[PDB]
Amino acid sequence: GSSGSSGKRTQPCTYCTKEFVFDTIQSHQYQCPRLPVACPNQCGVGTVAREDLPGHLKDSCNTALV
Ligand SMILES: [Zn+2]
Ligand SMILES: [Zn+2]
Repeated sequence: GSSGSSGKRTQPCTYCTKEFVFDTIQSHQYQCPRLPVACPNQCGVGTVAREDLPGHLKDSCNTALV
């Protein structure tokens, strides 16, 4: 940057299997949906993709929700 050629390497996320900037990947890792996340209800499933928690919390999870 700043009218210069530094070179920002990219790190292939193992979750979204996509290519990102090593500078972003650091933070993205959090945004990445695929990334597994522990259930807040500690039902048992253990870990489940961030984009999988929503549906799971629907019925999958032990708790009840309508
Ligand atoms: Zn990712
Ligand atoms: Zn659960």
